[PDB]
Amino acid sequence: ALRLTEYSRTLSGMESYCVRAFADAMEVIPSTLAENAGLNPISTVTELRNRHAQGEKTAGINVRKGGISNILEELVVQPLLVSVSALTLATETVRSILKIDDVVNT
Amino acid sequence: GRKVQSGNINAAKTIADIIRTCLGPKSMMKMLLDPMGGIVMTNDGNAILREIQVQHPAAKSMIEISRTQDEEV
Amino acid sequence: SSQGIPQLVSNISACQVIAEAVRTTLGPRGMDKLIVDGRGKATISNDGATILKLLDVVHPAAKTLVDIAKSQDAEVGDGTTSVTLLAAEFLKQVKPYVEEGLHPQIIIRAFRTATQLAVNKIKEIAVTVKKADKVEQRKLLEKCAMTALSSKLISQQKAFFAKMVVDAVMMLDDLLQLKMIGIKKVQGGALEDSQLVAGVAFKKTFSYAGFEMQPKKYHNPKIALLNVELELKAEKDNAEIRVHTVEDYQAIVDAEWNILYDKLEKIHHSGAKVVLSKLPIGDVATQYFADRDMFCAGRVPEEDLKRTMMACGGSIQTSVNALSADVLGRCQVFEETQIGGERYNFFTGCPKAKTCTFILRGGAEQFMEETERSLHDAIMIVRRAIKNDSVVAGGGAIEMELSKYLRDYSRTIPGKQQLLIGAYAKALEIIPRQLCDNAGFDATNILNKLRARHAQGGTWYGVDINNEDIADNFEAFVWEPAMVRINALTAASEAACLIVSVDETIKNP
Amino acid sequence: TIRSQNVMAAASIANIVKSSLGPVGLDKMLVDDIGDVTITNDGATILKLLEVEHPAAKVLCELADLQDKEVGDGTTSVVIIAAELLKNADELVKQKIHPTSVISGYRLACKEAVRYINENLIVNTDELGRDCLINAAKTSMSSKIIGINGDFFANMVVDAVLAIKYTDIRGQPRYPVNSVNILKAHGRSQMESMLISGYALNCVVGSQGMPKRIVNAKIACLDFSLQKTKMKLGVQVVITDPEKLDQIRQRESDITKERIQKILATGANVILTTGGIDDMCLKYFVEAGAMAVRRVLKRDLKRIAKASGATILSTLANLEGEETFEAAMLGQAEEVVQERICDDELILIKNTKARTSASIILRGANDFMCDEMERSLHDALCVVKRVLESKSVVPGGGAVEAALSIYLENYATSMGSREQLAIAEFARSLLVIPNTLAVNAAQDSTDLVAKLRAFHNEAQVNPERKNLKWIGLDLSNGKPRDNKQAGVFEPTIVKVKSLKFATEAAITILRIDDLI
Amino acid sequence: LMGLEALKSHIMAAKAVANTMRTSLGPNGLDKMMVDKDGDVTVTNDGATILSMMDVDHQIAKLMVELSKSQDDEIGDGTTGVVVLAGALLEEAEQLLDRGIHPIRIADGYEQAARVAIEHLDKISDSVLVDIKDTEPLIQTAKTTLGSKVVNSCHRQMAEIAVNAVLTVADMERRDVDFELIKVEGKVGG
Amino acid sequence: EAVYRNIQACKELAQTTRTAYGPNGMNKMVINHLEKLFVTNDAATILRELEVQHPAAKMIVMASHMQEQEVGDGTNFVLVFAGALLELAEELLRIGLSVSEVIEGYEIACRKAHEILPNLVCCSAKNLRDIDEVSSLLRTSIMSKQYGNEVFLAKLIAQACVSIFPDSGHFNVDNIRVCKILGSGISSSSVLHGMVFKKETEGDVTSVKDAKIAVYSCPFDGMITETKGTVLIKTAEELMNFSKGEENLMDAQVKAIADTGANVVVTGGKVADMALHYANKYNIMLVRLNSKWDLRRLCKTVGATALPRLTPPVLEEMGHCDSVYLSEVGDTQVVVFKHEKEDGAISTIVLRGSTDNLMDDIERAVDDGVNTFKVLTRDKRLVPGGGATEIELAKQITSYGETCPGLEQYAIKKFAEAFEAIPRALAENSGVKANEVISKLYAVHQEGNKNVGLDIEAEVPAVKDMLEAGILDTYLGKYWAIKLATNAAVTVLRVDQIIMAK
Ligand SMILES: Nc1ncnc2c1ncn2[C@@H]1O[C@H](COP(=O)(O)OP(=O)(O)O)[C@@H](O)[C@H]1O
Repeated sequence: ALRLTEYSRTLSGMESYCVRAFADAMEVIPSTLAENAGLNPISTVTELRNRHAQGEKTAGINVRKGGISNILEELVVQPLLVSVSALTLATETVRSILKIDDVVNT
Repeated sequence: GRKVQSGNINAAKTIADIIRTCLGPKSMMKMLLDPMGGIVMTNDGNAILREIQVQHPAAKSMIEISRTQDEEV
Repeated sequence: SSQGIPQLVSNISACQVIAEAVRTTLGPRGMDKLIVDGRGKATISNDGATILKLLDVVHPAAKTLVDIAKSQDAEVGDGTTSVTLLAAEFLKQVKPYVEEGLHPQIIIRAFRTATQLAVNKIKEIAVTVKKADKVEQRKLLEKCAMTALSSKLISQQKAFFAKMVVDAVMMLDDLLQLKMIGIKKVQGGALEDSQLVAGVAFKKTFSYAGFEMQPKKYHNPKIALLNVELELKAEKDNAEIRVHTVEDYQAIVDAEWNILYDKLEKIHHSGAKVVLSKLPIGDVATQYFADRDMFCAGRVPEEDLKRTMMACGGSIQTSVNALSADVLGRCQVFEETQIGGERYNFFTGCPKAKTCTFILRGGAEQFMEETERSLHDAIMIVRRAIKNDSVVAGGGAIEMELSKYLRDYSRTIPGKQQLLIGAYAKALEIIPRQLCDNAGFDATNILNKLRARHAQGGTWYGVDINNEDIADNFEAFVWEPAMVRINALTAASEAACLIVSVDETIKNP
Repeated sequence: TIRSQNVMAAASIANIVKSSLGPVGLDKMLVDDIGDVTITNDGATILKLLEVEHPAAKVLCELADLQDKEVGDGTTSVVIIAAELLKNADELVKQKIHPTSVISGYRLACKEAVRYINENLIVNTDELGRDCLINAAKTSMSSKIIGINGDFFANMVVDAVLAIKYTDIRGQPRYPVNSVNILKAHGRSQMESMLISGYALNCVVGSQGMPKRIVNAKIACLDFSLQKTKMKLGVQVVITDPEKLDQIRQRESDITKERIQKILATGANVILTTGGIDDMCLKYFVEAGAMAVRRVLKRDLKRIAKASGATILSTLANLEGEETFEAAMLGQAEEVVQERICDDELILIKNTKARTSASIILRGANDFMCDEMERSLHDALCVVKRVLESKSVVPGGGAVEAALSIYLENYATSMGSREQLAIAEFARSLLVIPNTLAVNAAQDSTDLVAKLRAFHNEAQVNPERKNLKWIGLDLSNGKPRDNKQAGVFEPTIVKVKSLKFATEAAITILRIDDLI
Repeated sequence: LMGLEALKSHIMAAKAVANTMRTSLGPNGLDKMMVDKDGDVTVTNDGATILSMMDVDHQIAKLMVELSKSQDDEIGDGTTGVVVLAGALLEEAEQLLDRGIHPIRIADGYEQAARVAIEHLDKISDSVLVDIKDTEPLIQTAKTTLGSKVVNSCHRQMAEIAVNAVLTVADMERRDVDFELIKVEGKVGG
Repeated sequence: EAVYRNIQACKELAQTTRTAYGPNGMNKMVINHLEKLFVTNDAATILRELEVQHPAAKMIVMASHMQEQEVGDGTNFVLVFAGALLELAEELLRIGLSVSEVIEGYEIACRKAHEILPNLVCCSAKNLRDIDEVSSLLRTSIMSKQYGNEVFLAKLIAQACVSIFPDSGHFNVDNIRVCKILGSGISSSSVLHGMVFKKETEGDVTSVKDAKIAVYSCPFDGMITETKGTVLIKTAEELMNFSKGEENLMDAQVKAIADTGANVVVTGGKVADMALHYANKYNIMLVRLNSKWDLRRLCKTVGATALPRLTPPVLEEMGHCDSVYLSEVGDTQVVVFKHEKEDGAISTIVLRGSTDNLMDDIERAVDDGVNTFKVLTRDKRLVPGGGATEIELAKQITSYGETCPGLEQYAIKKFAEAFEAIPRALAENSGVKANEVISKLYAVHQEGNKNVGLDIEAEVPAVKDMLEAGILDTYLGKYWAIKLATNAAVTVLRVDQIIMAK
């Protein structure tokens, strides 16, 4: 969300504003992971954004606790393919959904 | 003093008020109005209890414990 | 909702309704209120007492609540909203208990006992941090004030307001004073130029002449005050009888202005130099003063008028004549100077010493329209630091100390009163809770931090108003005086017990 | 109203089961169907029978039943504690506390509470009960005191349970309550009662032509019954023989001379035999000395088999006596006395081997009060047995739920995270057990819970008063009592699991968000 | 009535002001027509004139129009810009409150945003050459700024007269002047 | 039917009045036709505002007023006890007993109570001197209305009454007036001989000897009957001329009309401050900001009478006094008129407090205390209160009911239970459940202690002896309270229908 907001800032056309909206949309999942932890979502998501805007490019919410502790060790890790597949499939689905004007019956 | 004990007491009072007049040598007659159209006469309380309708569960339990009483003696 | 429990529930609900209109106002950086009622006119204020005065409390419980709350007068600190909210939250925390059939008098006893123990605890733990002999107390008064306004940008001007507030400490040395706290709004220029002047200062001057033609270094001017207009005679007066005396059309007002000239000669040989009035004065009169070694300072609001009359020890006149007496005082020096974009007036010293003021530049509205409330409160802070012996950590720190002490002492009491004392101690938590909520960052987390930081270690921890997390409010000099907080807590307890102890409200039509 | 719809259903179930939590609780009329009126005051039965209609109540009752199937009977404690936890958790959520923070709070609170109970609130049976079981039985008697009696019955039951101590594997010597040979007796001075080591039978009186009037070395058991008649197994009449139809019994009687020789070789001089054996058949063994005792019944048979190891079917399989008798069904003991006591010639098998059972003669004037004291003493035996189960016990009467409330309240402020407010709210929630036990008494809950909690705080803050750890409400009264020097006890395992399952229920039903 | 929903109602009133000031800012802004109870009709692009008699519909709009009116001498052109910018601030503030942020925290976030805005804005552009003496680039400024909106055609004279009038009075008060000494006398007929 | 309706109305009246009974009574909001709002726990005021439109309620309320005007304490006892009578009579009528039987039984039970209660008394008031002892005697009455701060008011009332109670065995009800000047601290109150006023126009007291008083609500003339002189406010210079004129007339007053009894003029209307200065020069004082009742009190206590409009003073309305002097009690100027029994028989106290509501609370406390002193002076025997006397009467009446065969016994037993209702009223107000405390009180009281009652201080329902505890009522107070309470109950029960007439 941070880097892609920067990219949308560098981008032109309505596509730039839409890519910024892409980043603002994607920041829901860390927010809702916080909202399923004890931490309030807004402070957690802004703290994570500040951390990633100050180096420390891997920080998030773990399972062993609720606070922001993902520097090392207790950090939860996944192969990127799951995340990039989530992005690709969700983007194709939203492409299809907005690609629709009407649903017709045969 | 919750409402359930009040309902228990009210059902007991209704059934006892029905039965009271059946006590003593000078006991009253009672009217049994079977919705088929006939009438059953009775002098004593056991006969009216054996067929009185008690839709309230408190009065129904009162009838069951009356059955428990009358089966013994 | 007739007698006993239902009526008490209705009364405490009305107390909650009137509290929610003031609970948001609590705090130094309080989220303020807008009141439309009274003539259909808007007003904005961040004071609980103000919003309670302008709002009308129709309901009896709210009526007596606000009466007893404002009876503490909250002149020193923002105590009206604190008392109101403590009372209301006592009622809130005892609502389920009185609802479940708890007799409303043992609860009165519980409140009285808990309040007595809380007062004893505060007086036992309040620190008498005021050494009388050492004069350099300024080096902590300045810190206390600058931390009371630590939220705004303070690069170096913090020292200027610090010197202002401490020299105003020795300037309001004698007694509790009310004019002293107002600061004159100035527009334009940088914020560097901020200096003390004694007496009073006056608002925007009109385009009247004599700005410097009559030198503005009036030495020992006798002061004049006015309540009757001197006006132009542009309106026509009819005199049509014959055309032989065309000058008679104006002789009727020539007589009136000759009478006024006699009055002005009376003022002139009475020694009065500068004339103050509530109402605009005609231009011709302004030039009469300019020629005749005297000056016009009219159309000024009455607050400056009472300020100046108690500066001079005199009284109002309600007349233009009969001014040849000691009805007014004698200031040492009058000066009028072009400061920034507007010409202002000064009376340094005056005859008595309970009158002074300060000049505030900065060329903006934000920080100084804030000032009219914030530095109001901040020099009030320093006045509590000077004139109240003992202080206790504010910002709910003492509220958490009570929420721990009274709660454990409750769990010590054997009788059924102990649960009610525990509810009392829980109700004390609203002040840090609401103060934190009005600061925006979530109240629950800060309250948990305060809970865990008490019961072990230092007690002075409370909410750090400037930051999000917790801090020693005592160390940051964010104090509340011991005696004033005793009075506020006792008033809140009395309000709570007086609300709880009343049955049906009866009225005869 | 997506989570409160679950919390309120659980709270309604708690309100229904609440009025019957303690031994003094009220009766519940439960009718799962029309006309099937049931009146029970034990909340476990109504929970098994109450037809919940809401899935939250479904799952909470399912966890309660799982707890019942696992250990003990604390189902009521589970339900009320869990639902009060739910009500207070929903109050926390209304205060904008996030649900999973409350989840972590209750989880850590349960863990720390279990640790506290295990480390400084359990009292061990190997330390307890040398005299305190007497007063515990007294407290059990307090439910059905029928006069000045009760103190002598307490000594009676304590001496019995010491004597009937069932030495067994795992070092957990508790006895089965039904094993004891309790006996009602009329025409007796009811305020005495004698205890005699060894089990007792429905002894024959008024027909003992058999000379059982003299002490015996060993007893032999027999669940067969030789008979002239087809009332029991082994006797048949289908045989086509005018002689064999009759002398099958005579041949069996002559063969049983071998069996009585076997019992004599094992050590027995009297053999007991179930109902249906002929008295003239008893004469055959009376003449040979190894006399036979009639009228022992199925309960007598099971008591004999389980106590003395007298497994009649261990080697004897057919009704014929030609099979091998040995010690496998002998009434192993030291001696057997048949003294005439209180006009009754009871047969007492002293020092029964492999289980040292005892006999209780419940002296009483009338049938009804004899049955009543039998019920009350059975309850006392069960409560002391339940104390002895876990080998470690905690003070009943809500002392634990109160003491633990103060420790959880103190330990909430020990930690700074958002979970600590849930810790505190759980601490105050757990007092619902003392609150309910007080409501079930005529004394108001507020005052008695206040006194209880103040006593427990005194135990927590004034370390000299460590004996104050275990004052709780009297179950059958409305005052706080020292629940070790006197009073009730409940096993630590059952109540610690009660708290654990209550917390797990309060998590499983609170993590719910919506039904879709 | 109370709390965040009442603040949302205030936000709706602010949007009512902002959406009607939205079409008016800039030289190509859509003018409003001002009608009094006397029935006089006049068209105008000036946001200040539009707000001069814009009557209240819900009170906070009256408060904010009074606030905007109070700076007419210094704010200059763009007072409708002020109103639309504040309306956008409140419109996105509604989204922030939907996200659950307490109002005072978005308020002080906006004040620090204004602080960094001021810091960057001081560094955003260069300075024009001297004012009092040369005045020719100032003539160019006055042309390209003022005569573009609504006047029949931009020409040098009104700007030159205005700048001459100010420079006769600009330098005494340490490069400052007060409009109490300068006024307009409108008199149709030429 | 109408009997049950009247009983229900009186039941709800007694219920809404009961919450204020006892020392720890529950306050209530009062909104009279002046729309002022204040909290009080006094039966007299709460009923005086409460419009009891139901005629039976009005009957009981006016019976309470008659009791109050005859005797001080017990005005709420009458309400609660009549309510108990009516609830138990409703119970008896629901059983089916007729109104005549219950009213006759209540009458005979009241007669038995009046006969046996003089045997119930345990102590009698000693000599009314020794301020400590009379304070201990007022203890119960003073605590009854205000609680938490009680000993100070008892001492205050005791000192005030004894300093004026003459050697003769008589004392007057309209003796103690109250002055309610605001200020911090109740404890700063004090007593002064004679009457005092809160605050008026300034003056230098010259009437400190042979004080006489004039009282005008009319133009400030005060001419003697032998001359004509007046002030007419129409122009300034002649207004000063008149001011001089009536100041000389005041001098003529203090010279000659002093023989009739006028030195200092009481002004109802405000006068110019310069005229106040002239009064200062010529040695005449005056008083201002007094309500019409204040003028009535000052004139009656000197024998004067307020003049509604201009009339030359005559001996018919002259006032006599010994001294008019001044004191700054509570750091505020208050005038005082001192007497030497020429008229005298008056003493006045100053009330101190931060709120007019607390001021009125102190006022009712003072009124009940002085009325208790009234009824103690003429009946020096007085009864142990705090539930003890009501329950001793209840036990005696129960014994009498068991002693009376046949009918009339229902009314006797229910009259005893009406006695029983009083410590129930104490229990509900004191936060203890009524049934447990009343049963424990019977347990400790049927044993013959005879002086046990509801202990308020205990948080748990319990009892203590009120004799040594200092809780004890007046004999005549309870006697007349019960007498008119039973009279009200028997009269209201004797109304089987509510009927309107034109
Ligand atoms: N200290 C006390 N303890 C218990 N009861 C008291 C006490 N003082 C007064 N009372 C009760 O209150 C009665 C008088 O007070 P009350 O009836 O409430 O008001 P009033 O005297 O105006 O009628 C007494 O008759 C007595 O029964």
